[PDB]
Amino acid sequence: NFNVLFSTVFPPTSFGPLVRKIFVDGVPFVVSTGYHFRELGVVHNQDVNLHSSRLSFKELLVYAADPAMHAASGNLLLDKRTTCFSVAALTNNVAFQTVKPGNFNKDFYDFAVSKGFFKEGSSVELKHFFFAQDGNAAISDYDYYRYNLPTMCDIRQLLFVVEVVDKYFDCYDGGCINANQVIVNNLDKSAGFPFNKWGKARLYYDS
Amino acid sequence: SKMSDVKCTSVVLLSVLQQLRVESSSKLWAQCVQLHNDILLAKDTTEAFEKMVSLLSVLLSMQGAVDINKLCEEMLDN
Amino acid sequence: PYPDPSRILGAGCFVDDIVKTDGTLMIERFVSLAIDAYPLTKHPNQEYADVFHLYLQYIRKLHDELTGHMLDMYSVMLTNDNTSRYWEPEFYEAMYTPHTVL
Amino acid sequence: FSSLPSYAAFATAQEAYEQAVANGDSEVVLKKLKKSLNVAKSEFDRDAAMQRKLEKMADQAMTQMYKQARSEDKRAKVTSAMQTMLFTMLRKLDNDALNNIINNARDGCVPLNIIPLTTAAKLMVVIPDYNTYKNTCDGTTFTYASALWEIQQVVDADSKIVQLSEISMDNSPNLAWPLIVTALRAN
Amino acid sequence: FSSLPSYAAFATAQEAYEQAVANGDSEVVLKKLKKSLNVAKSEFDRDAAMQRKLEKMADQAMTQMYKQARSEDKRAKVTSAMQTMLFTMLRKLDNDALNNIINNARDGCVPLNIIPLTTAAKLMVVIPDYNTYKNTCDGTTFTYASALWEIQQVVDADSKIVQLSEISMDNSPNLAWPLIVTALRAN
RNA sequence: GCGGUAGUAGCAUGCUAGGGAGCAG
RNA sequence: UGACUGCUCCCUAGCAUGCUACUACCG
Repeated sequence: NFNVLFSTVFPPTSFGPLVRKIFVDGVPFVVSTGYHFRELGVVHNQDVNLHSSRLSFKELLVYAADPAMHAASGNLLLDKRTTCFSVAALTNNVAFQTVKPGNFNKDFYDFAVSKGFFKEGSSVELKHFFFAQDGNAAISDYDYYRYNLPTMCDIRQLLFVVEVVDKYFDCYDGGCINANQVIVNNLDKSAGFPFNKWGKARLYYDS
Repeated sequence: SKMSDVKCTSVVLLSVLQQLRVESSSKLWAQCVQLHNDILLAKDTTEAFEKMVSLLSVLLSMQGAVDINKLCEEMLDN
Repeated sequence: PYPDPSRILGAGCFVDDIVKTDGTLMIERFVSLAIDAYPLTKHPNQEYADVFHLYLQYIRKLHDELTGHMLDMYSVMLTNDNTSRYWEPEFYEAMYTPHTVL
Repeated sequence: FSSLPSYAAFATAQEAYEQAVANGDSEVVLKKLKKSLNVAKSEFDRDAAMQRKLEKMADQAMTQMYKQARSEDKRAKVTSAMQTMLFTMLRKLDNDALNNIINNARDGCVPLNIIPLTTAAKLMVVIPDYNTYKNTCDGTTFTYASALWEIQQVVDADSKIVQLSEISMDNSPNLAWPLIVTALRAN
Repeated sequence: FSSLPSYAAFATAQEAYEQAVANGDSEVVLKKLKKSLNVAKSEFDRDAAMQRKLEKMADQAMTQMYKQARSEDKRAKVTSAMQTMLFTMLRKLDNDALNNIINNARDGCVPLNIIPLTTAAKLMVVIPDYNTYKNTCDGTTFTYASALWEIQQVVDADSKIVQLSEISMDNSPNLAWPLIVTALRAN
């Protein structure tokens, strides 16, 4: 609660991952070995090795998901469409994505009309459609995070509300489970950022 | 019944326009999307018709595109 | 519970291609849509029940179209065994009666 | 299922046993006849259901393949289907402005930009022959899309300005004909 | 299903018993026939069932091991792809400015948000309209992030080249406005 | 004379696995 | 380019259980 209030004074470029240079078989990398939160302060990693031999599969997975290399091997970007902080551009072009309209089922509409539907003055009419969007819609929708402001709370009252909420959440049980007890449905869905160039979640849950 | 007909016709017209690679011109695509979204939200059946005329003018002012005359001789539009 | 009739009709009339505009390829869409729209028959307003009845008639029409439309050019003969259950209200009435049959 | 050897054997056994029993006889003959009959009856009864399951399964498979072929066919004619459907609905709408502009485009008089709706803004059309000019443009006013417009400029294929008084029946056929009228919407 | 170990004994016993039956001998030979054939079929039963169970078990095992091998092959190829991507993106780190700002740190750690801000070679700017344009990147060289940049290219939302001579107040409404400006670090 | 056991066929019940679709937050 | 959950319907394959039936062995 106090960190939230005190973090509004310091510059906004000193928050986020902290990176440094490590060596793998004499070649230099750039990896993240900590974080600087606005709420939790400075956090340092516990198992970091600078000099190492050729890396394994899970190390590859960890280093391919870190934004450090992607941000450090990209161009600077100054975007004036939004007021949110911008880091880098990964390519030399900006992608504009549109949304297409729907498809019309004419047979069903004719069948419904031939049975006394959609007459004037009726109490049943169509008001659900597929709406189309232009090129600059994704960024315009992302720009709605400007409504999120830093908020300080009344701590002596939150510390009691949390007890009451915990009383509400009392009839269940939980804990940690092993990797062979995890249930996943529809393993044919997308996997994330770097990973959607090589397969779905099935590839990574099988490999 | 004269309003749902024009909304369905507008949906079909926007689909036809999208099939002709219109979204490769940002200004034209933005205007078409605005018109199509405005027709579906209409409440009276005069503004919808003028917007429909404006939207159909986009398809008519493309020379190669489609054949107006063949598509009018197939027991279709007069 | 009952939904908004406009939502059901809009789901009927506006789709993504191949998923509809040819009902015979997917008749199980309208069965689910009629399951969702069953409790509209107890509403005091009259069009609300007409939605459910229209869905049932469309399902029957689609089945008849499929059977005849397949018997004509090809010579495969179809049967109507335990298929008429989908255009009678007793299959849908059992989904809102307590006795969890699945 | 009367086209299998099992049916023939079962039928012959049934007839023989029935005739022997109706004639009247002892116990051992009945026991032997039923012992030789029941095996054939089971032989018939197994295939009587196996054939039905095979036939219905084959019918379902042919149904599924027809559906797949039809979907693959349907998803390959969408442009023509959509254009035909759109013009059918445009017929059914039956509006005067839409009919006017569709006939005008069908005869050759198409616009060059989006038709404006305000009391201002410019509209440009192409008039390829004298008959279209006679029908639409009379005087200094322009009738298009069930509206009224005021001519302010005429440009030819050579981009030279042509005054309104110049255009006439016999005075026209010495000109670059694809004219371009630019007008504004009358109040 | 026809050359099982017990098949020879079963068939030979059946043939001998039925030959004895066709010989028209007494009832004792018939009782012996019945007992021997009953026990022969009983012993053939499990020999015909266990083998069929075992074959299906073996087939399931083969299928599972094949799919395991395929999964291993896919894992190997995805590992190769990830390694290639990492080593390819390594080769653009500009290892002199990065080293110059790393050594200035008191322990080797620096925020990630200031690496592109002080070591990048190219800058990309997206401009909504002309009023914003004339306040950010007016002219041919501008200053941002305490550095000097010089323009190299300007494109529009359709990715077509645009020259700075036509980015004016009068000509503004004739461009796909989400313009993208590319510059290089000066000196 | 009754029961037990071993295969075979039809029918019903609940789970697991695969595929297609619908709704809700 | 396609997120996380929950519920429901349809089709096929396997497993377990139960009902009936047909032969055979044993007492």
